[PDB]
Amino acid sequence: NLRVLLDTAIPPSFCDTVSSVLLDDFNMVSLIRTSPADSLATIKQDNAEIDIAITIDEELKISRFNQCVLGYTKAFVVAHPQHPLCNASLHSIASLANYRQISLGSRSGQHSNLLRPVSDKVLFVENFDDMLRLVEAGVGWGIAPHYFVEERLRNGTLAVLSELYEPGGIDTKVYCYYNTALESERSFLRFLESARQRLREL
Amino acid sequence: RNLRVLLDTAIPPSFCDTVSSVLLDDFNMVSLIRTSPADSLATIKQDNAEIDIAITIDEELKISRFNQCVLGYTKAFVVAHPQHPLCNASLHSIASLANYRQISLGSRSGQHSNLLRPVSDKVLFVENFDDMLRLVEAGVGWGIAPHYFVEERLRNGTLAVLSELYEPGGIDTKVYCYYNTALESERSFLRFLESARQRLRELGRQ
Ligand SMILES: Nc1cc(NCc2ccc(F)cc2)cc(C(F)(F)F)n1
Ligand SMILES: Nc1cc(NCc2ccc(F)cc2)cc(C(F)(F)F)n1
Repeated sequence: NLRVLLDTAIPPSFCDTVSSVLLDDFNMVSLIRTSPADSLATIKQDNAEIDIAITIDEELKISRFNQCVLGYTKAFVVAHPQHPLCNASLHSIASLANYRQISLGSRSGQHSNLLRPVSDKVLFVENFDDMLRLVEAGVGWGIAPHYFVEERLRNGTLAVLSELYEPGGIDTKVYCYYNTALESERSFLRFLESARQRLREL
Repeated sequence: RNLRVLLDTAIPPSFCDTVSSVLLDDFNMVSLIRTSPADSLATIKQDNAEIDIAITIDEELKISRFNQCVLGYTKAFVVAHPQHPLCNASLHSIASLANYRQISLGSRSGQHSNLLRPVSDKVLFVENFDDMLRLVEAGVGWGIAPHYFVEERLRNGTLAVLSELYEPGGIDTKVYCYYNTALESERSFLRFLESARQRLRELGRQ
């Protein structure tokens, strides 16, 4: 009955708030997980037929889809603890362009201004697991969700560079692209109010 | 030592004052310049400007002599005359605004950041927010204004809000602090961030 997309930047607990509420208001609900780079691309395929998409990727004026914001989530710039930029007593973002970045997506296929790699030296990866596997190996630095790096930080396995730029992580809007048709449905509005309220708690 | 600072007209006054008190504490001399967010970044790009810090909502990465950080947040509303067509629609979307005229900031000539770029094809520009609301209240169109600038006109029913579906309670907008690269290695600048940020957080709670 309903098909929903959540990118891998949405913390898992939110994928839970979406499930419980939609299943309450609809008969059948389908869930798909994709990288934030592949989120908007997936819903644009005519054969996809995806009704809702919850992602951080920004892109205004999408056919058949309207946009709104559900809340926020945090993301950190991370690098191997012994990475050079960690040891730099003073941290800056202007300098990161000079080091290799482990980013998402592919070279072919445009990246939104949000996920576009900053560095000239870039190494792409399919998911967040592969990014950290290389970053922990000191290959480079990357931008990951809070929940995806919460443990590796607690255990000193990984460092943070974003504390000067935005302490406590870098707030990222969480957009909800909803098929324009759903706008006239009492069930959908009930989903937003609840989904947003639950998302605030974090 | 001497500091010259720019704050755009989207920064609420309590936000501006909170920044002022901290700069005067950590620096000897401080000067303030106020501009619309559309002209904020443009002003510091002029070499003759000689502006050391610029606090604005405008986005632009890779600025010469300037680095960027986040200082805090502020709220913004889409507003229109209460009897505006879109008001009668109990539920609004952003795809529909493109067909109505927008009262925006900036100039017609001169590139617009992706943030402040007007959304509608029919647009009418204004230099400051006062002129924007003057036209919006006259029903000429809709606009994007800071929370503090329209809080009064909303309480008095003089003006309506269209953004409650998009982002209830206002549209959170990051407030960046563009700082001359030189300040990065100055103990005064770091104390200013640490203090200004802490005070702005406590303030945001209130
Ligand atoms: N590329 C990217 C950007 C994100 N936020 C915007 C941002 C841009 C620059 C910066 F330094 C920090 C954050 C979040 C993620 C994700 F991994 F969390 F999904 N990735
Ligand atoms: N143009 C503009 C954009 C702002 N935020 C980005 C944004 C864009 C669309 C939207 F619906 C909500 C927010 C804030 C302001 C200001 F007046 F508050 F400064 N102006």
